[PDB]
Amino acid sequence: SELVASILEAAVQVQRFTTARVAERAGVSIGSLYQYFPNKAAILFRLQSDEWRRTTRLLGEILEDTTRPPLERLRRLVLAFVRSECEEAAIRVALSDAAPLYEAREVKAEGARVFQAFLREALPEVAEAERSLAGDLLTTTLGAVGKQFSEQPRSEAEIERYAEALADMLCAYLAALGE
Amino acid sequence: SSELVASILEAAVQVLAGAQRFTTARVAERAGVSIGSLYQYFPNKAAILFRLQSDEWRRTTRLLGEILEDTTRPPLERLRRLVLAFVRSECEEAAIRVALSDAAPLYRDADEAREVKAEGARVFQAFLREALPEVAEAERSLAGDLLTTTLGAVGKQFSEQPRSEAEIERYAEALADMLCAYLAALGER
Repeated sequence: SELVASILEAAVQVQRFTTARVAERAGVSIGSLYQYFPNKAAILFRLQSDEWRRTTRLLGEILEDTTRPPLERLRRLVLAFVRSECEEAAIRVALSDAAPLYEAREVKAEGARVFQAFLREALPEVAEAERSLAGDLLTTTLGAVGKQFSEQPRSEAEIERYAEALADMLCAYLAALGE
Repeated sequence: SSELVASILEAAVQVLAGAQRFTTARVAERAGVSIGSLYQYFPNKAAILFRLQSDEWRRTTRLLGEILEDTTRPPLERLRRLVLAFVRSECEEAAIRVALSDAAPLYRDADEAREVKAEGARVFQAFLREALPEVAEAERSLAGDLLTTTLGAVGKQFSEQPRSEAEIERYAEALADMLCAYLAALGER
């Protein structure tokens, strides 16, 4: 647990991702790492899974906060989502080497549902059929455009700018719906 | 020659619209031709799909330019029409691409599409110069990227399911509403 946590931290910290390397950083024997993760894929599947859980929590927290108006909340969500895709991409790439023949839609699906409730709050005048369609388009666009953006490595500044443009598009659509 | 080729190609599109049911025998029939006669022009089902694919790519490249260059119509109207045409073509070309993965699983399904996208970003960049003359080049260029990415990635995901003309129309109108709202907001500063 403390040992696993440190392993996982050394892993989340450590393309040339290896077991020997994560154990060397963790200050443990590879024997000892091997008790918890028999291989590099095993570590990556845990990183992947902890990430989806962290992001589901975070994205839900952004949309429920009420020190900010809905358009502000949506902008913050977009930034957090794009940053998160760029991280999911690095693990996907490593997983591609480690488990070549190797869910994300069950996570996508729950994200969507939470977003529709936010819409309900942000668009009280908008008929349910329109609000549904809009929530589908918003969540599909965020997911599809975020994922494509992350198919190559990005700088922090690239991420911030792209997220700002993407939010401008999504927020403009949200505002036009509410006017 | 060219008349018989066109009826087979039209027949093949009819047959497809499914993809697990795509065979030459089934297209020869629709077309009212012998399977022997189809064979001269297309020696297997993959060759028919490859032809439908490249025809659809040229058409779409033709339509992108023609729609967005049409200065009869104001810019956002052109964009709405482009969105509807692009979505339509994605929902027709979902079936070609699925049939191909069954027919020719090794086939390089990403490379030639990127060249198609490239001619797309170029045309979008020119359109925004006209739609948004007062927007700095760096913003417009980012907006043009985002528009191109969005249309393609969203149209594509939407096409993963079979859609009615009404669905397509309803979804394309919302997608265009989003894009049009974004450009309008950019022009207001």
